[PDB]
Parts: sequence; structure tokens; C-alpha cells
Amino acid sequence: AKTSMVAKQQKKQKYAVREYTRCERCGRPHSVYRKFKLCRICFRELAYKGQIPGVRKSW
Amino acid sequence: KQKIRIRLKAYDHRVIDQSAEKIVETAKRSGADVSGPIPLPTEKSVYTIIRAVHKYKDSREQFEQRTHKRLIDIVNPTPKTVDALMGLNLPSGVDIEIKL
Amino acid sequence: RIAGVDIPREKRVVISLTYIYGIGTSTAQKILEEANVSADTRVKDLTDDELGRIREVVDGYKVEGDLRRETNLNIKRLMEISSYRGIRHRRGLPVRGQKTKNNARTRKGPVKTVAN
Amino acid sequence: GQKINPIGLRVGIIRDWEAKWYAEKDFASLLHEDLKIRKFIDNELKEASVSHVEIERAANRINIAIHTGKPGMVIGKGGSEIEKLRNKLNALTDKKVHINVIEIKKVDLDARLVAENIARQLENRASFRRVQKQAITRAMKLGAKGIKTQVSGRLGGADIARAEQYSEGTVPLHTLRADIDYAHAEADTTYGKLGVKVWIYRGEVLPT
Amino acid sequence: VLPDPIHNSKLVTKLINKIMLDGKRGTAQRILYSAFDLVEQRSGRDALEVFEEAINNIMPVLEVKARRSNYQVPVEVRPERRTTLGLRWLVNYARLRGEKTMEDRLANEILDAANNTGGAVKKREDTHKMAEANKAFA
Amino acid sequence: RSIKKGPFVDEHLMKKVEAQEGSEKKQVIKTWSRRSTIFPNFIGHTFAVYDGRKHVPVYVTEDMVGHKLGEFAPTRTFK
Amino acid sequence: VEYRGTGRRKNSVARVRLVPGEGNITVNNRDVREYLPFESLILDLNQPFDVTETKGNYDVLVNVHGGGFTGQAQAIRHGIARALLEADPEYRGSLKRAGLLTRDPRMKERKKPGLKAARRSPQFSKR
RNA sequence: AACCUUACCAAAUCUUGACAUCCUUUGACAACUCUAGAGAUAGAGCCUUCCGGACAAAGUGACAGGUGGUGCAU
RNA sequence: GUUGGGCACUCUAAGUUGACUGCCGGUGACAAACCGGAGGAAGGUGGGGAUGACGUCAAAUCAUCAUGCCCCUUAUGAUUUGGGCUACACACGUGCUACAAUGGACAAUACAAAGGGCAGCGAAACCGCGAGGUCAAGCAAAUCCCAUAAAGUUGUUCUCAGUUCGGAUUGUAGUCUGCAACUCGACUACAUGAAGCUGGAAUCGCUAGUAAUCGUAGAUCAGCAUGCUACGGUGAAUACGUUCC
Ligand SMILES: [Mg+2]
Ligand SMILES: [Mg+2]
Ligand SMILES: [Mg+2]
Ligand SMILES: [Zn+2]
Repeated sequence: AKTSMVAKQQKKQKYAVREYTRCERCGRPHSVYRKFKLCRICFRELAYKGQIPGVRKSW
Repeated sequence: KQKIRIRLKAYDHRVIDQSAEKIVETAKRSGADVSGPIPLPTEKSVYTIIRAVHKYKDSREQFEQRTHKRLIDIVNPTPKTVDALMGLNLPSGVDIEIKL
Repeated sequence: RIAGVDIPREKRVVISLTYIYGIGTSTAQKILEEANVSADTRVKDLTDDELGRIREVVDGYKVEGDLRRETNLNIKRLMEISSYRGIRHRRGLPVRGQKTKNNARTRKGPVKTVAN
Repeated sequence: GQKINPIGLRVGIIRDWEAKWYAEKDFASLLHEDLKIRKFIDNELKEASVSHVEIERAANRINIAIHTGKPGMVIGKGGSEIEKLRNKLNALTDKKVHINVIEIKKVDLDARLVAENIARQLENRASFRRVQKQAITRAMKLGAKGIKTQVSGRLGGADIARAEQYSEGTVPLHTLRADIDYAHAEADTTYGKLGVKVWIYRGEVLPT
Repeated sequence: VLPDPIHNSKLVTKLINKIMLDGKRGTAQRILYSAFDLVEQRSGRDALEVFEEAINNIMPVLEVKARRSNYQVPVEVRPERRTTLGLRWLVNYARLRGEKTMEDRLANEILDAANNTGGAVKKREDTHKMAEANKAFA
Repeated sequence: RSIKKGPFVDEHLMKKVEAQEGSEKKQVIKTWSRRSTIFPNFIGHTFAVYDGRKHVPVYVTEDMVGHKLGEFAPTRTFK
Repeated sequence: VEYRGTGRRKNSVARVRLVPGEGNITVNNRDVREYLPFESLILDLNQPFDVTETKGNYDVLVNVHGGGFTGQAQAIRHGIARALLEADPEYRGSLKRAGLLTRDPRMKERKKPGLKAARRSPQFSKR
């Protein structure tokens, strides 16, 4: 029931506490970094492709 | 004393150094009374992921995001150097911030 | 005897009061502030007048019998009306939102191993 | 044995972020912008042989730069098509965007272009084997020090999968100097989804 | 490594680093120094002298290696493992000499060993007993 | 409640109890609101609380004051 | 006059200025045995002197920051020993033979993912 | 994992649908109040205004939708 | 060090030097290489990471996503409220707290690192025993806050006890968050004070600033961490050696 809930979180909700983050391109709630509003997977995808500034795999 | 102070934030040292050198030479070319380039502690964040799709939390991939910070002051300004600084809107991946 | 129990004698007054059901360390320290005796002292060596001041003080508190009765009365109230908490009391299960799957050996009691 | 993307390994060492902008705070909007641009170029990308786009941003402007080998199909003849792009693209973004078509000659030396080609071939139902063969052939005629190619999935309409790869030359992944251009693509074949990976290594140079 | 400040000896520091729990060198230091003070109190003479005599007593000269059933075959103990085992047994059998304070425990242990008594000497003679018993297998 | 600024109760329930002030004695009152506290204004009014699958009746007493309807609408049917 | 040193050991930096005197040693405007508890620390501090018979010919003042007393003191030791060369370059050979000039690189290691520490893995069980 | 998340269960509800592309009526839009409902929800309003693209609804059948199965087709 | 002053020192961070068996001797097929030595901050891939060959396990994932075929489509789709994912005769795994004098309680006092911060970090003053509350400074950072590090040290006490150990459980009263903490948050004060005196057969980790132990920080996050990721402080024992698993 993904894309429904995508619409649902992208809507406002009757009170602010119900508001939750999911990644904007993949409707995935968990492992979201709210700076990027990306999940861990898509973070890897894009930072490997070079599409996310700053980022460089470390040590 | 009567000083301009400019902050450069960049994700890359080998470009922020040259941008700094540009603006510094422009100030001590179109004026005088310039401070040096001043490194600042260079923040770095780090986001840690599990290399997987479903489980295997034991494996990780650690990504750093550096943020180099480089400060310069122009002592005792003149409008020539003011103009030749504000008339340099370069480069792209560096946030300059003037303070007066 | 103070609250009906002749508390230990070699000890200091604070800790020897801690062996009263209803009197912990906070109240021990407050009571000794009230009736002026240094806690470094010891019940055997006290002046009996100081000990009497202490007992006058202590009388103004809910202690051994009253305390048990009050607690079990509060409990049995909710056991009777059969709240969630009252039923978990009735059944010897934990009350405070704990997990009853792997833990809870206290309220349950010892292991009763069933065969798989 | 579950090996990484070399561009992800090399970013910040010999090749630079395709996105070349700063924001202390507002990645929460600007990165999604970058991605939506990357997606909206489906228009061009469906035929125009676009390898990659770099992006830069300023206070006033966006400055984007799209690399290809058939640039006429994106600039029309005089500018009709780039203007067509500015209209809708700037309508999406709501910010003044200036673009820059840029040419990469030698189109059969570029990873994503090879991958696109072999994908469309395999959708036209050619043979994985001949495809990879002739790709590496023409690349080595163009004079690359190494090519590697791989296709994986239901080859020949087979009931189950395979992974077939070819190489000629040197593909030193663990060398970090090496600027090996990797590309992945897919092919929605009538039986399933063939996944193509391609690798070129066209001599050694540094960004500094 | 180094010798110790008060007494200038290697063994004392090597023993501190074996009494030490979780890197509490100063705690170990305190209790060993108070033990030397207390063994100067009782049995008045030098703490190093009585200590060195103690380890001369308990520090063994043989050992066994278990190999093959299972033979346990004797062997000549290395001179570093000598002091190693001496100090180890000293500390451990002190810890199980069972009284209030470890300084008292240690004081009594060095005392008994100085007089060729104590659990450490018992372990020594157990070791040599089983060694010579198994001497056939050398 | 956990704090002291004001207890809690659903308006759609309190409005209806106050409606039922007259005490006709035929009345019950349904609710899904297990979150509600029990003021002294509820004494005698039988409530029909939704347990998750069923509206269960409960009679209210002077001991149920600082308590909640969910405390008396069981949910997990263990035996 | 002065003879100076910059000792560093285990995220602890110490700026030493040897001067001739009695034997006093101040450390962040405090005396040694005020500042440091132990005494083998102080042995290690004074050991560079002991190599060269220079025990009382110098006072010390140090400005220090970082870490904790033990490595902080080994850093004092190192800066002292290096300043002693600025005062007397021929003691280099004795400090060499004794191994006093080596800045210990023994830094704390990086915790690694999948492990509960730099080396320690969790408790494993097949079953 | 308080609600949402939540995919499950009970009750209550909807059936071009919570979401997208199209035709046309259109239209700028509504916000924000009150009654009832457990809430979704309807119901009175409040007067919203073509800036031919755009927001907003509405009829429409194409259509959507599926955290449904196969990880032994990928 | 705050302010007038100096940027010497530390530090910060860009460029550079540096270490390469580079040199000395011996060994060795003279070769590679080994052993030792000098110098040097460091010596023998310096230490630690990142990087994981062809392929095996028809290993995992169709619930990140994408997708072939199959199936539901007035329902296997969609909306709200409430419940449940937190059950409980039991078994297994991973960890936390302890079973105390190398300690507990109280008092004074000392030295860190790596990190976060805008409608968020919330100093000070004040009220509250404490959770925290009122006002309100500074702060988009090497400025200000988070943020007093704790173990340690110095004293005093308790003096071997199921204890002044341990802090589970339960009772009452409260604080913060939130649309609301019964199911089902954390926290505090008081009261109570369980099991537990170092663990059977078995078995795990670790070769050095490691193990061990003490604190700290952060992502997720309104709120909730004994978990995860990361940081520093103190700091070992041993390696005979390859007969066995
Ligand atoms: Mg729900
Ligand atoms: Mg390698
Ligand atoms: Mg399988
Ligand atoms: Zn995502």
C-alpha cells in the first residue's frame, strides 16, 4: 500500500505529531537522513554516482 | 580596527585555496591592508550505512562529508577594493559571506 | 524497641532505623535533624531522652502495620474492580508495562520448564 | 564477490562531484531538485546520447552542462530545442537556468553510451555475445587501454540466468589513480530484465 | 620497563602491573606500598629483603607440559617464567588468603613465604611433586 | 494524567454525559475513547467501550475516578 | 634566557621552557605533586636528567593541555628531553641510547563497524 | 511499534477510487466558521474570481491501485 | 589571554620534506632474501583503515526500488477510529546491572577527545529536595550553548554481614513531551528492598595503547537506547613454542 501512504505523508495531517519522514524518491520510512531526506540505499546510489556534494567514502 | 571579514565554506580544498588566492590578490591589487588566509578547523560530518538492502547489519559503509572553512580579512578598506571584491561572483561550489 | 522492633545496637542510629519498614535513609536523616543527635552516634550509647525524642518524632509517620495495611488495601481495591493492574496483581504478573516473555521471574516465581 | 562502484570509490580523488554546489542547510530541497532535473532529461536521454550532466548553482543562476555526442538533436538547429527546454525546465524549478550542451566525440569510448547501445540492441533481440565483442573491438580501435563488459540475466530467452563477461586489456579497479569510467544500464527484454555493466580505462591523468 | 620510585626495583613495578585491575596502577601502588609499610611494622626489617626472600622461596625451578591419553612431562622452567609464576601465585593465593584488606593479605603472604610457609610454597611443592612423579617421561 | 495542568477527557463524551445528566436510568453510552479519564461526573452511567472488536459494558463506581476506560476494556484475550 | 621544547604524547601537548635553577617544576601555574598524584610519573619526568647527571641544574615551567595525567607527563618528559638538546646538543647520543626522544605514536585506535571496539568482536555462538 | 508509522485484526465507510495521463463543463482556487458524527464524513455557509498554459473542482471511459504469489524466471 | 599589545610557542590547514632494504657489516648460489647495526620522530607492507579475483553456497532480498509471468479490481485496492506488532507454561541467542573492601556513602579538588546546534543549542539569576519551571543573554561557530567529563587524587566514615552490598518488584505523589502516555514513553522524590556470596557439562573474545575498565558524543528522534556508530582517559598479562583440537 505504498503510493497511497506516499500521498498520505506528503499531505498535512490532523496534528503535527503524525508527520513522518520517508525518502522522496523511494517511499521508504526507515533509515532516512533528514538532511538529505534520503534513505540509506538511495544515499549510496547517488553518492556513488557522484550526485551528492561533499560526500566521499571515508578513511 | 576598520576591517572587512570574509568567510569561504567549501567542500574542496584545491578549489577554495585558489578562490581565496583570487580574492586576496584582488584586494591587495585594488587596495592594500590585507590579512592572510586563515584556516579554520574544517568540520566533517560522517554518515554510516549498512551495505545491504535487507539485513546484514554487520557490514557498513562510512561516508564523510568534509566542510573546509577559510577566513580572510581586509584591513582598512578603500572603495576600490570593496568594488573589486563584490564584483567577483566566483566560483560555484563555495559559499562566500562578507561581513562589514 | 522503637517501632516494635528492637533494632540493632552495634550499628549507628541511621542504619538501625533503616531496619524499620517505612523508614528509609531520607526519613532517617530528617528525623535525626528533627531530634538533634549526630548520626555518627549509636542506639546503645544514646541518652534515653534523645531516644524518646526520636520515638515522638517517628510516631508522626505511617510505619510497619499501618503501612502494610494501607498498601494492601490500595491493591485489593483495584483487584476487586478488576483493572488491568488489578488483574495482573490477581495473576501474579507484572504491572508496570513490562514484558512477560523471557523475563518476569520475580512476579512469576521460579522456572517451570515445560517440554517442547 | 560483491565489489563496489569505482566512481563511488574515486569521487573526491580523481573525479569530482557532478553536482558542484554548496548549501549549508537546504539540501532538503536542492538535492531533490537536482534529481528531478536528472529525471526530466528523460526527454533528451531517450535518444540524444547524453552521457552525464553536471550542475552548478549560484544565487541568481543555475548553470547546467549536458554532455553528448549527438548535440544537434538537443539544440535543434539554432536553439529551438534548448529554448523548449528552458521553458518547461525553468517552469518546474522556478529559477533562472542557463544550460550548456557540450560535446564528447568518440562516442564508442564512453561507458554509458556503450551501455545504452547494447541495451537497445538487446531489446532489438540481437546476441549478447556479438554485441560485447564488437563493442570492445571498436573501443580498442579507438585506442583504450582496457575495456570490460558484462551482461546478466535471461540470455537467449533461457529459462534461468547467466552472467557473461568479456575483456581485452587492463582494468585495474584497485588502482585509484585510474580513471575507469563505469556504467550500468538495463534492458526490458520480452523475457525479463538484462543488466549490463561496462567499464573503460582510457589512460591515466589527474584533475589537479 | 623501569624500576619503582621509592625502592628502585623492577620486580615491584612488575608486580604492581599484575595486581592492577582495569589499569588502576595507583590503587595497586597504594596497597603494595602500605603492605611494605606493614611488613616493616611486623617482622621489622627491609620490605625488599623479605620480599625477595619470599619470591626466592616460592618461585619454582620445574614445570610440566601436558601432551600425548595425556602424559604430563617435566621441563626446566625458564628464568622469566620463574618470576612470572612467583608473582602470580603470590597475588592469587593472597587474594584467597581471605581477610579484610589486600595489604594485610599480601603482607601475610610475603611473610609466610619468607618463612617458607604459605599457599604459594604449597603450589611450588605440588608442582615439583607432580614433576618428579612424572620424571619417568622426561 | 501524568502532569498537573488539567485532566483529559474527550469532548464528544463529556458533552453526552452532561446531556445524560437527567438520569433516565435506561441509558448506556458508547465510545471508542479508551483514552478518557473518569471524572466524578460519570458515576452510575454505564459505558460501552470499544475493546478492538466489541463494545463491552462497564458500570462506573466511586473507585474508578482516577482511572481510564481502557483499564476496564480488556484487549488481549489470554487464558 | 630559556631552552624550549614541545612534547606531545597521546593527545596531550606540553610546552616546556627549561631555565637554570634549583629543581622546581611548575605545570599550568601549579606544582608537580600538587597536580599529578603518582610518583613514577615524576620518575619518568626526571629520567632525561638522570641520563645526563643534570638533575638539579634546571627548573622547569610547562604549559600543558590535552588528555590525562600519564601521557600528559610523558609529554612533559619528551619536551624536556628535546629542550635539553637545544641547551646541549651532545646529549643526543645518550637520549638515543636510552630511547627518550621517540614520540610514542601509540595512539588510541579507531572503533570499527561490526565490532564492539577496535579489536573485540561480539560473543559468537554457532547455535 | 502510544496515535500515524502499520503492512495485520474488528467495526464503520468509498468504489475512475488515497495517487497519475487524457477529453470536455469549466474555472482562477479556497481559507476559516457552525450542526451531527468516534472519525473519516456529509450538511449550512463564508463570497471564492480567466492571474491559454496555470490553480480549482465536476461527468467520463480508457484507467489507476495492489507491503498480493513466485528471490527456483530476474 | 580578558584587554592593550606580539603571532614567538601550541593549534588550525593548504603546500612540501620524510622511509625507500636508502646506507654499514655478516650470512646466503655471488642473486633474491635474512640477521644485526648506524642514522633518524619512525625501519623493514611503521600502526590502523578504505579497496574484496574467477567463482561456491539455485545463500538473502519481488517489503528500498525496477521488472517478466500469475492473481484481486464494487476488492487481495482505498479512508477513519480503536486494538495488536509490547501476549506468556516454557527453551535459545546478544547485552546491561550485580553478587562488594582493589569496595559503598559523603565532602573538597584535577586532566580530555570527537561531535551537534534555527526555529534549534538554551549560559546566568531565581523557584523547586529532584525530575524540571519562569524570565532571558549569546549563538548559524575555533566566539555562545550543549558541556561539571567519569574513573583518579585527598580526607572521614561503614568493618565482612544477604550487609549502609545489589536495586528488581510494588504503592503513593509528581515533572517533560505530545491531541493523548490503561493496553504502551522516559524521568524524579518517598516508601518497599526480591533474586544474587562470582556460576555444571560446555564455551567466547583478545597479541598493545590492544584486552580490561570509566565517561562522553551523535544519526533515527516531538518524546523514548542496557542497542548501533564514533571519541578520548587509565592500562595490562603472556607468547616457551608447534606434540595435540
Ligand atoms: Mg490506524
Ligand atoms: Mg591492496
Ligand atoms: Mg534459496
Ligand atoms: Zn530513499
